[PDB]
Amino acid sequence: SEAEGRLREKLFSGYDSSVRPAREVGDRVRVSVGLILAQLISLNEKDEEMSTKV
Amino acid sequence: LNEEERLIRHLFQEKGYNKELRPVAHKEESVDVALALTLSNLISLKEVEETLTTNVWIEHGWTDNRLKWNAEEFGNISVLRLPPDMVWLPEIVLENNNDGSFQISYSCNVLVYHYGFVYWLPPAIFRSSCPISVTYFPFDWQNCSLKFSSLKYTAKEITLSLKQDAKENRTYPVEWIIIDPEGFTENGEWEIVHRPARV
Amino acid sequence: SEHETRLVAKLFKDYSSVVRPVEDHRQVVEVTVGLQLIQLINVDEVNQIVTTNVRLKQQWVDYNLKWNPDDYGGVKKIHIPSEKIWRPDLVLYNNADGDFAIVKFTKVLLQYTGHITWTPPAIFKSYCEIIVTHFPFDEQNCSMKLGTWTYDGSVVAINPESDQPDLSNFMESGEWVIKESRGWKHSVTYSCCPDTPYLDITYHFVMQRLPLYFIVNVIIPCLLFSFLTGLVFYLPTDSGEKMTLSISVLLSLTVFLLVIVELIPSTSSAVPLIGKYMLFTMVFVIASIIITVIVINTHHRWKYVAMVMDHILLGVFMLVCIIGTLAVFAGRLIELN
Amino acid sequence: DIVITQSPSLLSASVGDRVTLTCKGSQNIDNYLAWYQQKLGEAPKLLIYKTNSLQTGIPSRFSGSGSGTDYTLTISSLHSEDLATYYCYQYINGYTFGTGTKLELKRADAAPTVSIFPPSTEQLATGGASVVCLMNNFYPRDISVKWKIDGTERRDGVLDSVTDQDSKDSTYSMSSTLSLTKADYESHNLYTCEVVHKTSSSPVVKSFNR
Amino acid sequence: IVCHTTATSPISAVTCPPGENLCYRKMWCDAFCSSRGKVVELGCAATCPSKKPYEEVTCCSTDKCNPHPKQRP
Ligand SMILES: *[C@@H]1O[C@H](CO)[C@@H](O[C@@H]2O[C@H](CO)[C@@H](O[C@@H]3O[C@H](CO[C@H]4O[C@H](CO[C@H]5O[C@H](CO)[C@@H](O)[C@H](O)[C@@H]5O)[C@@H](O)[C@H](O[C@H]5O[C@H](CO)[C@@H](O)[C@H](O)[C@@H]5O[C@H]5O[C@H](CO)[C@@H](O)[C@H](O)[C@@H]5O)[C@@H]4O)[C@@H](O)[C@H](O[C@H]4O[C@H](CO)[C@@H](O)[C@H](O)[C@@H]4O)[C@@H]3O)[C@H](O)[C@H]2NC(C)=O)[C@H](O)[C@H]1NC(C)=O
Ligand SMILES: *[C@@H]1O[C@H](CO)[C@@H](O)[C@H](O)[C@H]1NC(C)=O
Ligand SMILES: [Cu+2]
Repeated sequence: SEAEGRLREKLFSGYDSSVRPAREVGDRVRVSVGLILAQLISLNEKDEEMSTKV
Repeated sequence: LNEEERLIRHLFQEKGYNKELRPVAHKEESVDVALALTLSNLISLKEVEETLTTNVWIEHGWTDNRLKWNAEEFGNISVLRLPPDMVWLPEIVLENNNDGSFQISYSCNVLVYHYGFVYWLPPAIFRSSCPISVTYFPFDWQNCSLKFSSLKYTAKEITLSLKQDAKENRTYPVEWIIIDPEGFTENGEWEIVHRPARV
Repeated sequence: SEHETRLVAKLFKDYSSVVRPVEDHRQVVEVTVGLQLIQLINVDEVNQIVTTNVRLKQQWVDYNLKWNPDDYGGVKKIHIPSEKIWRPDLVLYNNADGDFAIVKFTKVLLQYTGHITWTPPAIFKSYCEIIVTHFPFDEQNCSMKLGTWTYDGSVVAINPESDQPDLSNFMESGEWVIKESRGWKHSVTYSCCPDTPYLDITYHFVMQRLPLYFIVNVIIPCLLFSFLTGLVFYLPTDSGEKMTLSISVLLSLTVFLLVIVELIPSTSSAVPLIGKYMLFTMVFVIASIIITVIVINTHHRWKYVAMVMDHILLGVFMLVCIIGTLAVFAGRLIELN
Repeated sequence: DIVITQSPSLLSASVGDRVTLTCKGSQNIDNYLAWYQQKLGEAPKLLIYKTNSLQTGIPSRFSGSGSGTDYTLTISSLHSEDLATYYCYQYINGYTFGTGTKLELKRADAAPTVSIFPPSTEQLATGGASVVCLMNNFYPRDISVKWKIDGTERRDGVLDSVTDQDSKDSTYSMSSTLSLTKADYESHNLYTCEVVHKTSSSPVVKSFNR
Repeated sequence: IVCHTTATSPISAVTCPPGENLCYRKMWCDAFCSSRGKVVELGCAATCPSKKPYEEVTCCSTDKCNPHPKQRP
C-alpha cells in the first residue's frame, strides 16, 4: 500500500504522542465519551462490586 | 552461507517489508483470512460463573504476495518459519471472552510457503461467556459458542471465511469444529453432540 | 578484565535468532531433551489435570557460537540471555490450561564448542485421562507429550537424554508415589508427506495414590453407619428406639454426604468404588427403614412372627453389610497386593 | 591443544604432476584447517581456509578436502611456481602448525662429486686443524657422511651443511667439517671421508695422509 | 514377502519376518489431519490387523503392495 505507507509516514513526522493537541496555549481538547455495554458480567454484594464488559 | 539467512534478508530487508500495511494491491481490496478451529480439550464449563474454558488451536491462513520466492533460486527452500511479530497479522481476537484475554496465548512461528501462503496455528486457552440454561438440569444441554472477529480491521479490510478441504479434487468448506477422532480425551461431564461453524 | 565483553560483542554482532543454527539449511538440528521432575504439585481428577514442577534441560550445538579460547584468555564458557539466541520451540502438546511453551527465559550456558545447555523451569498442567473406578486405590499413568510445534523432523530432531526422567531432585509427594517413569520418542508419518517424519517425546509416570487419607475420612464413617443400620434390628420393638435410630442414622449419612460429595470427584466418566459403596449404604439404610416400618406394623397387628422376622433380618443385614464391604475393598486390596 | 603432523616431509614431483599433501591432527579439527604457502625470503600466502575455500586470487590448481582429523591439499597440475613449503594449521582450539611439506622439483639421479681437503699449513700455523669434505651436485638429498682418522671413526667436532636445489640443475651440494686442534691433528696421519648415497651400493671414499 | 514399513525412518522396503505374509497399510485421522492428511502406518502381518472404528486397513499379499499414498507400487 504505497499511498497509505507514504501518508502514514508523513503524519507521524515530528509527532509526539505525549503532548496533547492544543493548538493555542489556552485551547481545550473536547472529548466525547460514549459507552456500549457488551455484558453485565456480575454484581457482587459482598464486595459491593459490579463487573462489566464494555 | 545459510540459504535461510539470504532469503530472510531478501524478503524483509531488501524488499523493505512493512508489517503495518495489509497485503493488498489496492486499499479497496480486502484480505481473505480463512479460519479453522481444532478443539484440543474442553477443559470445563462452570455454571455458577457461566464460563466455558477450552483449549483450542486456531488455524489461520491468508495470502501475502510480498512473501513469495522461487525455491530454486534459494536452494529449494519451500517453507520458512518466522516469528509472528515479523509478518503482518490479521489480528483476530475472541470477541465474547469473559476475562479480558482477547488475544492468542502462545505466539508460535508462522509458516510461510514459497507461493506466498502464510499458515499459522496458534494454540490458546480461552474463557468464553456461555450463558447457561438450567431448565432440565441435570439432563440439560448447553449451546456454548466461541466468536472470533477482528477489532483492528473491519469487514472492508479483511474478509473472514471458513477453511476449504478437498476430496476427489472437489472442494468443500469445513463447516464444523475439528476434533481428533482418537487423541481427543472426552471431558468427564460433557459430551459434544454438534459442533457447527458459521460466518 | 574486558575480554568477555569483547567475546559477546564478537559473537552477536551479526547473529540471527530466526534462522536455524546449522551450517547448511539441509542439515537437521539435533536437540537433546531431558525432563527433570522437581515436584508433583497437584493431581485433579475432576478436571483431569496434572500440575508438575519441571526443569526442561535442552542441549544443542549452535554452529555460529564457537570461539577459540586462546583468543580470549582461556575463557571456555559464558552465560548468555536465552532471548538472544535461537531456541527450539518445545510445546507441551497435551497442555490442559497452563502455558504451552517455556515462559521463564533464564540464561543459557554457552561453551566454546558452541554447545548450549538451557535448563528453564516450568510448571506443566498436562491433560491426563484419570481413571476413577478403583478409587481411592487407583494408579494413574500420566504423560507429557513434548515436541517442536512448528519445526518438523526434517529440520529439528529431538532425542531423549535418557530412557527415564531425572528424579534425583524430586521432592517426595504427600499423596502420590511414582512407581516408574519412562520417556519414549515417537516418529509419525502423514499422508501429505512420505519423507518428513513428525517427532515427539512422550514422558510418562505411573503414580500410585496413597489411600490412607480416604480410608480414614470416608471408608470408616460409612462402615460405622452400616454397622448401626445392622444393629437396629437387634433393638426390640418395645423399646421404641427403632424408628428414632434408623432416622438418626439416615440423617447422619445425609449430613456426611455433604463431605462425600466434596471428597469424591464429580466426574461422570465412571462411578467411583467409594461412590458405589456410598450408594450401597444409602440403599441399605432406606431398605432398613422400610423393613422396620413393615415389622412395626406387623407387631401391632403375629408378635412371635415379627420377632422371628427380626432375628432373621438381623443376620441378613449384617451379612449383607460384611459382604458389601468385602466385595468393595478386598478386590482392590488384592489387586494392589 | 591439537597437535598436527604433515606428510610427506619432502615430496619430489615433476612439473605438471598432480600432488597431494596430508595433514593429520591428534583431535577433531572440525574443518577449521587452513593451508598456506611459503617460499624462501617471501611473505607467506594463504591458499585454503575452512578446508575448501580458496583464498581470493589463488590459482584454481589448489583444492582442499578432508574431515574429522584427516585433511589433504591437492595441486591438480604442478607449475614451476608451486615448488615451496606448505603449512597446514588449525585455528579452532589454540593455534598450532604442522612442520611443513617441502614440495620440490623432481631431478634425474646424480652421483656426488666427492673431495677431501686437509687443514692447510696456513691454518696449522694458527693452531686450527679443521679438515673438510665436499660432495657437490648430488641427487637425491639423502646422503650420509662419516669421518675416519687412522681408521677409527670420529664424531666429535663433526658438522655439516647442505645447499638447496640449484636454480639451474636442481642438484644438491653438501659440505662437512671436522674441527681439530693442532695436537689432535698431528697425533694421526691417515684421514678419510666416507660418503653413502643411493646411487651406489658401496660408499665412496676420499683419503689423504701426511 | 517384501513390504513397506514405517518402523524405520524414512519408509523402507523390508523383507517380512518368517511366517508373516501380508503387507498392510493402516490410516486414520489425528489432531493434525486437517493439514497433514491421514496418519499412515505400513508393515507386515500374518493376519490382517483389526479395525478400530475410525481406522482404515488394507491388506495384500504381493511384494511392495502397500505403498505410501503419494507413492505407487
Ligand atoms: C503408560 O502410558 C504410556 C503412554 O504414553 C505407555 O507408553 C507406551 O509404552 C510402550 C511400552 O511400554 C511403548 O511401546 C514401545 O515403543 C517403542 C518406540 O516406538 C517408536 O519408535 C520405534 C522406532 O524406535 C526404534 O529406534 C529408535 C532409534 O534409536 C530407538 O531409540 C527405539 O528404542 C527403537 O529401537 C518405531 O518403530 C515405532 O513406530 C512403530 O509403531 C507405531 C505404533 O506403536 C506405529 O504407528 C509406527 O508406524 C511404527 O509401526 C511400525 O512398526 C511396527 C512394529 O513396531 C509394525 O508392526 C508396523 O507395521 C510398522 O512397521 C514408534 O515410533 C518401540 O520400539 C517398542 O517396540 C517394542 O514392542 C514392539 C511390539 O509392541 C516390538 O515389535 C519391538 O521389538 C519392541 O519390543 C514399543 O512399541 C509405547 O511407544 C509407549 N507409547 C506412548 C504413547 O508413550 C506406557 O507403556 C504406559 N505404562 C504403563 C501402563 O505401565
Ligand atoms: C534444488 O533441487 C533441484 C531438483 O532436485 C536440484 O537439481 C538442485 O541441485 C537443488 N539445489 C538448488 C541450489 O537449486
Ligand atoms: Cu577481559
